[PDB]
Amino acid sequence: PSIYGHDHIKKAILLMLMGGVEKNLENGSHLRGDINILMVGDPSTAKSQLLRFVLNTASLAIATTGRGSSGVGLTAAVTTDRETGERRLEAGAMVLADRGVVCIDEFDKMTDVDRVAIHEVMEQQTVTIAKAGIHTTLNARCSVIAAANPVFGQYDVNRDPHQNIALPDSLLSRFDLLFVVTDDINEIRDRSISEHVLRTH
Amino acid sequence: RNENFQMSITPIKNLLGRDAQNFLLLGLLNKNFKGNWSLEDPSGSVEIDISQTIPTQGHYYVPGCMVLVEGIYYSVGNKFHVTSMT
DNA sequence: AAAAAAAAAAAAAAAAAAA
DNA sequence: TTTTTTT
Ligand SMILES: Nc1ncnc2c1ncn2[C@@H]1O[C@H](COP(=O)(O)OP(=O)(O)OP(=O)(O)O)[C@@H](O)[C@H]1O
Ligand SMILES: [Mg+2]
Repeated sequence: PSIYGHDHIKKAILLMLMGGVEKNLENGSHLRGDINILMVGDPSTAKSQLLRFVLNTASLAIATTGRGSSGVGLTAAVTTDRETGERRLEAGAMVLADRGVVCIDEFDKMTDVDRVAIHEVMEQQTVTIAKAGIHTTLNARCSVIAAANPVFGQYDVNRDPHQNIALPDSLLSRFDLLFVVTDDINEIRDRSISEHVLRTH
Repeated sequence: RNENFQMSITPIKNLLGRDAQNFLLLGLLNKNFKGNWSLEDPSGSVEIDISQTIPTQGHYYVPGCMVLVEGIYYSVGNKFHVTSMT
């Protein structure tokens, strides 16, 4: 309730938290079942705050940051258990959030290499680890919510939408819903949001 | 301290974010640098629309006199359309 | 008497590349 | 020619 406006964003979050059913066919394999939403917009328009609210509200969720993560360390790790002296796979970040939701901040500020891993988990919701004599497929059916900054300091409304985004279309087409938020400067809205913020503090 | 006033006036600077609403205010009356009629308050100053003013008779409405102004703000320009003055 | 090492993360210098 | 990025 402390975030002003963005009603359609709230509706999208509500629909995402309880998405559709999975479909599996004896011949048609599998169909993806939940919803993914991406946020791109001008700075200081309350995206991280809403993402934190989604973290607290949802049942199972894990928080990730683009600059503070490594792609190989995100899915699995090869570590040796102390008591047995045998090396066994260690669960990655988004594997822990299977059937839950994973929130990523500063998404566009992530290393490009890690991005390809994301595409894999957005393709068939399954990650495969083949290394050091272990060949195993791990299930990961989580949904992803993320927010990213435009290439410039602020969004340019006169340019190509592809020009304003640093991510390739290959993974951008995967996301079901994309939202663009901009703080239009209108004194009436300024006064209203000022009243709301001062009420909050 | 007046008995009747316990409606309340509003400082000038608090008139930026509203329009098409009646208010009440008071302050110095003078001519701005441009040459228009303005009301000055420690908060700030606005402009005055006089084309449909009905003043209270029996007073010498003179620049430099405290006046009570009732009118409607309009954010399209910066004109506080006055309808009464005493 | 001996577990000792493949897998990661982080810090450079050189070369090549783009403006 | 210069700075950048990759090995
Ligand atoms: N509609 C709003 N209601 C309440 N607070 C708002 C609103 N819009 C912006 N804010 C405030 O703006 C500030 C911006 O914080 P925050 O970093 O979360 O924003 P952001 O848009 O996600 O920014 P960034 O892209 O830099 O992470 C917060 O303190 C937040 O309270
Ligand atoms: Mg933010």
